[PDB]
Amino acid sequence: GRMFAPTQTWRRWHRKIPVNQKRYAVASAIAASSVPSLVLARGHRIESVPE
Amino acid sequence: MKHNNVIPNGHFKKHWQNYVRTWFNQPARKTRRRAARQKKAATIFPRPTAGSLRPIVHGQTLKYNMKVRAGRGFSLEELKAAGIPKKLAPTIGIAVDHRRRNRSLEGLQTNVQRLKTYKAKLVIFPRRAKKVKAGDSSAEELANATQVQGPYLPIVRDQPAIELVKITDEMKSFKAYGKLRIERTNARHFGARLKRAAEAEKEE
Amino acid sequence: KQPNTGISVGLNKGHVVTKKELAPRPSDRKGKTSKRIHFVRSLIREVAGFAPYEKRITELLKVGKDKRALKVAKRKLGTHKRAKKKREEMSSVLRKMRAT
Amino acid sequence: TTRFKKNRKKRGHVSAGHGRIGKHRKHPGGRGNAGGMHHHRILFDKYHPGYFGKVGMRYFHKLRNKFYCPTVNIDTLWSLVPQEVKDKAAANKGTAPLIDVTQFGYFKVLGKGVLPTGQPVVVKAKLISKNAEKKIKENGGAVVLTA
RNA sequence: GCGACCCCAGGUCAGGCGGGAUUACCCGCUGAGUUUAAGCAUAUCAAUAAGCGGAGGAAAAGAAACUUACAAGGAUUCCCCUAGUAACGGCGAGCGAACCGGGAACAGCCCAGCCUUAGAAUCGGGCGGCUCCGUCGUCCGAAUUGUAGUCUGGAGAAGCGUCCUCAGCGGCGGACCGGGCCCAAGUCCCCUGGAAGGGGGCGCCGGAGAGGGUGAGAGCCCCGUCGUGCCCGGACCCUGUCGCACCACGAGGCGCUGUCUACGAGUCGGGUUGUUUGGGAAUGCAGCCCAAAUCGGGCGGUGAAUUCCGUCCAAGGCUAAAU
RNA sequence: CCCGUCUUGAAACACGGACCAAGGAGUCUGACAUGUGUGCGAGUCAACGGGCGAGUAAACCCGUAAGGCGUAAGGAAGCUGAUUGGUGGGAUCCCCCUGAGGGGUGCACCGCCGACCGACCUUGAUCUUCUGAGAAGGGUUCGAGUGUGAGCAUACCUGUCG
RNA sequence: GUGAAAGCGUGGCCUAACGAUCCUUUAGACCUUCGGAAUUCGAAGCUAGAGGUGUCAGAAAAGUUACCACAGGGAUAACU
Ligand SMILES: [K+]
Ligand SMILES: [K+]
Ligand SMILES: [K+]
Ligand SMILES: [K+]
Ligand SMILES: [K+]
Ligand SMILES: [K+]
Ligand SMILES: [K+]
Ligand SMILES: [K+]
Ligand SMILES: [K+]
Ligand SMILES: [K+]
Ligand SMILES: [K+]
Ligand SMILES: [K+]
Ligand SMILES: [K+]
Ligand SMILES: [K+]
Ligand SMILES: [K+]
Ligand SMILES: [Mg+2]
Ligand SMILES: [Mg+2]
Ligand SMILES: [Mg+2]
Ligand SMILES: [Mg+2]
Ligand SMILES: [Mg+2]
Ligand SMILES: [Mg+2]
Ligand SMILES: [Mg+2]
Ligand SMILES: [Mg+2]
Ligand SMILES: [Mg+2]
Ligand SMILES: [Mg+2]
Ligand SMILES: [Mg+2]
Ligand SMILES: [Mg+2]
Ligand SMILES: [Mg+2]
Ligand SMILES: [Mg+2]
Ligand SMILES: [Mg+2]
Ligand SMILES: [Mg+2]
Ligand SMILES: [Mg+2]
Ligand SMILES: [Mg+2]
Ligand SMILES: [Mg+2]
Ligand SMILES: [Mg+2]
Ligand SMILES: [Mg+2]
Ligand SMILES: [Mg+2]
Ligand SMILES: [Mg+2]
Ligand SMILES: [Mg+2]
Ligand SMILES: [Mg+2]
Ligand SMILES: [Mg+2]
Ligand SMILES: [Mg+2]
Ligand SMILES: [Mg+2]
Ligand SMILES: [Mg+2]
Ligand SMILES: [Mg+2]
Ligand SMILES: [Mg+2]
Ligand SMILES: [Mg+2]
Ligand SMILES: [Mg+2]
Ligand SMILES: [Mg+2]
Ligand SMILES: [Mg+2]
Ligand SMILES: [Mg+2]
Ligand SMILES: [Mg+2]
Ligand SMILES: [Mg+2]
Ligand SMILES: [Mg+2]
Ligand SMILES: [Mg+2]
Ligand SMILES: [Mg+2]
Ligand SMILES: [Mg+2]
Ligand SMILES: [Mg+2]
Ligand SMILES: [Mg+2]
Ligand SMILES: [Mg+2]
Ligand SMILES: [Mg+2]
Ligand SMILES: [Mg+2]
Ligand SMILES: [Mg+2]
Ligand SMILES: [Mg+2]
Ligand SMILES: [Mg+2]
Ligand SMILES: [Mg+2]
Ligand SMILES: [Mg+2]
Repeated sequence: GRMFAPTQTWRRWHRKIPVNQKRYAVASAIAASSVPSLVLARGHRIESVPE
Repeated sequence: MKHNNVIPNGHFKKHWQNYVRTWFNQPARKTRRRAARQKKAATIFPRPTAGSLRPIVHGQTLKYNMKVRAGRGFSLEELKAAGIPKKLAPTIGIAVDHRRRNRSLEGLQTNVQRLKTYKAKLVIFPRRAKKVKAGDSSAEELANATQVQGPYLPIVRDQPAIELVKITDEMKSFKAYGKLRIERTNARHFGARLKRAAEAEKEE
Repeated sequence: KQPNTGISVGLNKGHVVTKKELAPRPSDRKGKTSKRIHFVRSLIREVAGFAPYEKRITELLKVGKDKRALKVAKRKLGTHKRAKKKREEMSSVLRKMRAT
Repeated sequence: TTRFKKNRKKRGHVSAGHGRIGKHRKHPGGRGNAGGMHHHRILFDKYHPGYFGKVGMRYFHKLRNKFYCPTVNIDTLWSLVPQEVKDKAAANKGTAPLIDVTQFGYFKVLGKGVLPTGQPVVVKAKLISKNAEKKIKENGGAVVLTA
């Protein structure tokens, strides 16, 4: 038979976050990369990194 | 239908699902148009990639008459004032519009200067290699004969800076609101006043 | 058609600008034909004559029923503008016919 | 987001939250705006007064550009001047800045609020209210008309 | 009776053209109801499905009888916006465009009519030759009830002088599209196992750690993958360069000139009927009736007369791109 | 006493169900609304498109008088267009005093009453181009108004509708 | 209006005696609009009434079926 509520191509796949929020997220990510505790917490092995 | 809500007016009673226009090809369309422009630029080299020169025209209606934009082509009167025959203009990158009228001197003069500026920085290669004819350049076909990308005579706004004037007693006594009301009143009574004046002549 | 006063309201309102007459155009003489065309149409009128309803119009004009002649013309041609132009044409034909 | 939809919380509860008595039938009150005058009368009158009927004159082929008339109030007029020009205004009291509102996409000047104290301004606009003109004049300014 | 022309007939006469198929998109016609309105007839579903035709890689549309009322825009198409707006609607249910503005693309043109009359200057066919998508010669036809030139309203004809512009092919290369060929590094030692492609150890390639195959998780066993190099072909378009040729008679451009200055009819328009449209004293279309004009005609979203003003030039035709 | 179900009432002499496996039903989308999270804020939004770019359907950049919504309302319309708060309670803080105390402070919110803009009505010294201007002065009228902005984008639940 | 006057009178001594949208029609305002600019007809608006919906919060509406159909109802008849 036919499935319930057949999936359609015109589902709303994409999302447009405001540009300023996207810039906010990038800045936070850049700042977090300079914190060794956060870099280690994410699973990176930076035990021998000079700085 | 229940509760306090705006009255719905969804136009979804036809077979709309058969007329849905998706935009999943939007990135592909951008790619194809960029490829077309890139291919076109090489075909017309060294002619500028911006295309033909367009005139400056005012926006239409009261809402947009304060701005200017690119029009279709220079009018025949503008071309004649600039001394460019209409049959030669399209062959040297000048758009021609035989329909456009010229109701004012300011509009005519603005585009005439635009044509003269364009001719100043226009290099024309000879039709045949060796012999050089009228209108062609000499020794400039190699110096600065490069394809210009982007606009070369942009049509842009030039907003004037705030000017500080001296307030005279004449301006302080001017009644702006009174002027507007009087002008409005004279406009909507123009027909009636002209009627009685004509009727007075018949009696007299 | 005076120059604009520079005010946004009132008679002759609008932005101040130096108005100039539009350049002459070939289409300005639209509706005018050559002398030959007038000659050809005049000759064909002699050969063809007048239509039955045109004969009715001129008969009314002979008896002085100008008002009825126009109404007949409007019913036939359709518009008042064409009807009164047609009536004047019939009057011109009759005016120079009675003088011969 | 499917996992947050409350239907998931209702799995195994038979009626899906629509009741055993009333049930969830197709259109038990008609579709859309059906029965606005008959069985949804109270709803329309209580929340949508004025819905039914006709008022006013028609306007065939009404174009909105003819009616374009953006307005700016007195209190907002000073904010149009650039900051560098504001300093000049306070540096020389002999002259006054010329604020042409049309250059900022405004046609008419209304008279809400007050102007900066001790600062004459020459306002250039297509239209102006009488209160706006009075406030400009009493502050030492003047009004110029354009189009 | 013999001839010319006219109309028509026959021909297995010489040489051509047409039918049918396909369905995604495209063009024309025809045309419902379920349904919604909590009933139902106008309406809505829908100018849709079904039905009948016709095309192409696109089709259709297209160089204003336009938008507008502004300081004015300027073929068509398409996107955003205009806007769920003006409007339409048992003014109920519902329905619903357009201009401005911002962008994609961009391209303009050909005829009909007065104008060779010291020359039908035009075209087809048969036959022959050549440098063969054509061209030349010759013959027989078409055509004066008009072929070719000139002209298309943006103009133009004619006269005058400024003395500005205009005449081909070939060689090579690039660009474009398609294909073919070679080219990195372990299968080293131990253990388990039917099999190592697994674990441990020791190495290597990497502009190649995409993917697949091979007896289990394989960059280095195999095909490939990355990046060069080499070779072959298709388009004849675009473009660079070289060689040869390069008659301005004529035509065009520019300037002036008294004068001339031709533009589509049972069509426009009107009445009426039906249908359709957001179009409302009537948006388009169609039938029937009436039936134009040339200092004129159409449009200017309320019918009518009167005075102005703005605007364009229908009733013939072709045309790439954005979709 | 047999589960499921409609029911005032089911163990019912009400209906479905012999048994097992697997499949099997509030979803997607448009509009709007309240709430909440986030960004910015009298602004906000990179949305058509362009510039590019992980050799790239992503990400990044671009709004120059673009546009949407908001920034001003009332009126059928012609049109006109906010003179810019008083008071009773009240959070917090400050001082005195150590009381169910007394002063100063008075945000948010609520009640009450003016003023201002507009429809309607009313009013008119003094001027004017004769129909407009407006000194003063209004109203048991009406408004989805004003009296120092709160919106815009976005995510999701719930609800109405197609 | 009435009474000398206080006062009374916004229909009937009090408790019933009546009617939306759209459309039409009338009355009123030297009123507004017909959107290129005017004049006069015509038309369209604003304010208050009238023409009616008695199923009276207001669709425009005759039968038959023993030839019958479907969704249901033990919310409801014809047995125990
Ligand atoms: K698409
Ligand atoms: K529920
Ligand atoms: K031949
Ligand atoms: K492998
Ligand atoms: K012609
Ligand atoms: K019609
Ligand atoms: K005309
Ligand atoms: K049940
Ligand atoms: K039961
Ligand atoms: K049972
Ligand atoms: K709600
Ligand atoms: K904005
Ligand atoms: K931009
Ligand atoms: K009103
Ligand atoms: K009833
Ligand atoms: Mg449907
Ligand atoms: Mg443009
Ligand atoms: Mg429960
Ligand atoms: Mg249930
Ligand atoms: Mg229910
Ligand atoms: Mg539902
Ligand atoms: Mg044969
Ligand atoms: Mg129904
Ligand atoms: Mg139903
Ligand atoms: Mg039915
Ligand atoms: Mg079909
Ligand atoms: Mg076919
Ligand atoms: Mg084909
Ligand atoms: Mg294409
Ligand atoms: Mg075509
Ligand atoms: Mg033309
Ligand atoms: Mg156009
Ligand atoms: Mg909107
Ligand atoms: Mg429709
Ligand atoms: Mg369009
Ligand atoms: Mg446009
Ligand atoms: Mg000829
Ligand atoms: Mg010539
Ligand atoms: Mg000539
Ligand atoms: Mg190893
Ligand atoms: Mg195995
Ligand atoms: Mg290998
Ligand atoms: Mg390669
Ligand atoms: Mg024509
Ligand atoms: Mg007709
Ligand atoms: Mg039809
Ligand atoms: Mg065509
Ligand atoms: Mg029971
Ligand atoms: Mg039970
Ligand atoms: Mg029992
Ligand atoms: Mg049952
Ligand atoms: Mg059973
Ligand atoms: Mg299962
Ligand atoms: Mg929110
Ligand atoms: Mg804007
Ligand atoms: Mg008013
Ligand atoms: Mg007031
Ligand atoms: Mg008395
Ligand atoms: Mg009574
Ligand atoms: Mg009595
Ligand atoms: Mg009484
Ligand atoms: Mg009544
Ligand atoms: Mg009425
Ligand atoms: Mg009009
Ligand atoms: Mg009732
Ligand atoms: Mg029956
Ligand atoms: Mg019972």
